[PDB]
Amino acid sequence: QGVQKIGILGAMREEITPILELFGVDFEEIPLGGNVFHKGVYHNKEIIVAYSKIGKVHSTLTTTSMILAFGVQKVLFSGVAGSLVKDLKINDLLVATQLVQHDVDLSAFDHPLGFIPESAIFIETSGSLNALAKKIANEQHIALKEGVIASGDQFVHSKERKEFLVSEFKASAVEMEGASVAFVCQKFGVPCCVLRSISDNADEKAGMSFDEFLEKSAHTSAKFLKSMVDEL
Amino acid sequence: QGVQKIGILGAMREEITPILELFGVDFEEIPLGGNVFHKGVYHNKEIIVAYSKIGKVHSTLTTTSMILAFGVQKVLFSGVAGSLVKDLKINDLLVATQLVQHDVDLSAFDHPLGFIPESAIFIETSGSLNALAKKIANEQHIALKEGVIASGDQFVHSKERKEFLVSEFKASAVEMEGASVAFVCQKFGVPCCVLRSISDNADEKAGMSFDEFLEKSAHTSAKFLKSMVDEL
Ligand SMILES: Nc1ncnc2c(CN3C[C@H](CSCCCc4cn(Cc5ccccc5)nn4)[C@@H](O)C3)c[nH]c12
Ligand SMILES: Nc1ncnc2c(CN3C[C@H](CSCCCc4cn(Cc5ccccc5)nn4)[C@@H](O)C3)c[nH]c12
Repeated sequence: QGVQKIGILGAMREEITPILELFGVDFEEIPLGGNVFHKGVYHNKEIIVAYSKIGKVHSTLTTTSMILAFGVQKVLFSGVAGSLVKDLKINDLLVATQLVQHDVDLSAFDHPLGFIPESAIFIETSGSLNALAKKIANEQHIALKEGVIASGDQFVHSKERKEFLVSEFKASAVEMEGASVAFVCQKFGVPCCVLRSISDNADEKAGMSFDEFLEKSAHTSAKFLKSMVDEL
Repeated sequence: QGVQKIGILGAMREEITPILELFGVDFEEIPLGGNVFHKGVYHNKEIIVAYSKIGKVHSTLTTTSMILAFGVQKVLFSGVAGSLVKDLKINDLLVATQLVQHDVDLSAFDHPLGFIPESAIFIETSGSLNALAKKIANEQHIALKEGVIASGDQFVHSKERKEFLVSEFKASAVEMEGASVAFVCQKFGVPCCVLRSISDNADEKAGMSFDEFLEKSAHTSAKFLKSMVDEL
């Protein structure tokens, strides 16, 4: 066969700190393109862990580097997100079934919001990996929700923008990287799963909530991602 | 030494059509990551030409592929842009001295607009290449302006947004790819030059102006880019 190569991504250092700790193996640090890639071996799999830095351009770059420079065959994203829906509470886990770039606007040419020519509004993630997540969550009695994640280059902290994301895209959560990660994976034909744990409610108090819950929510997502890797 | 490898990028097919025609050499078409790369030889240089598709994620991906998969040592971008200033008229050429992602908003954490932690508001391009552009333009009696280009994932078509770009960033032109291209190049240590020819005034009539002038403005930029490659 060959050794399975798995890319594991967060956006912030804080999102990968628990990943590195939970896997508990020795990592070689490899610098490339302004990122540091942590390369280790775990259960007949080569794991490549990195944080991209915040936002769409950073995450697009890092995902592309993982695929081209490190030859990863799957990409799993773990991090935190803002909730857009009452039933997604602080610390809850969501797997993204589709993602959208919510800040894309070519409406001057009568395109729907989120749409770019030669692409699509919604980007799909891996059905087989999302099925695995649901199977594991049910076995461990973990509430795992699934839904649309909206990604953009703004930290959302207003009722008005939240309501737009729900009305326009039927999104359940908001972040700044998932859509770009999933997009790159789609372009290269690489299976992708995007996991997020809720850190805030994307409202006027979101900054304070985020600062309070980043560590715990990052750990929650990281722990679940590790449980998926254990089944690959 | 080794043969010099030069990446040449546009955002739309229409921006690279004149590039391919003007170089007038045979190109091998190579598919990778949802892009088609046109690889040819020109004056002891290997030229790799592609259009990224529109926007920040597309252009980030394609630039990263050029660098990692095709080993380019310089990246020259050619295309069209909206003017933000009275002295930049339809068809005029601008070289970007710095670029900004104008739609980035982490103001909830008291960051200035355009700023992301572990990055900067303004991304620099290559002084040596920008000096070459100015030298050539002066020899050929071509008006070449220089200034800040703002990039975002929206087509700008309003007085209100234009004025924001000028007030916030002192930008001279607006487009959807330059900042992401220049950013990737900065992260990999690859010299970058971003050239744009004006297609519209980024106002309420911008869509109609763009459709009218895309071909001519794309050609103007392409011709100038070729004149730079002739001096590399
Ligand atoms: N309501 C919401 N809207 C949009 N996205 C989210 C997220 C998910 N993440 C989280 C992250 C948001 S931006 C965080 C910026 C944090 C920060 C950190 N520093 C200081 C600093 C600077 C450089 C290096 C290290 C720290 N200054 N600002 C960004 O990566 C997106 C969760 N809730 C969201
Ligand atoms: N005022 C302005 N604001 C922002 N950017 C600009 C630009 C520069 N370019 C140009 C380009 C803008 S988006 C163009 C979309 C054109 C289009 C083309 N099609 C049909 C189509 C679909 C698929 C494949 C081919 C054609 N539907 N829409 C995008 O690449 C940015 C010039 N003026 C600007």
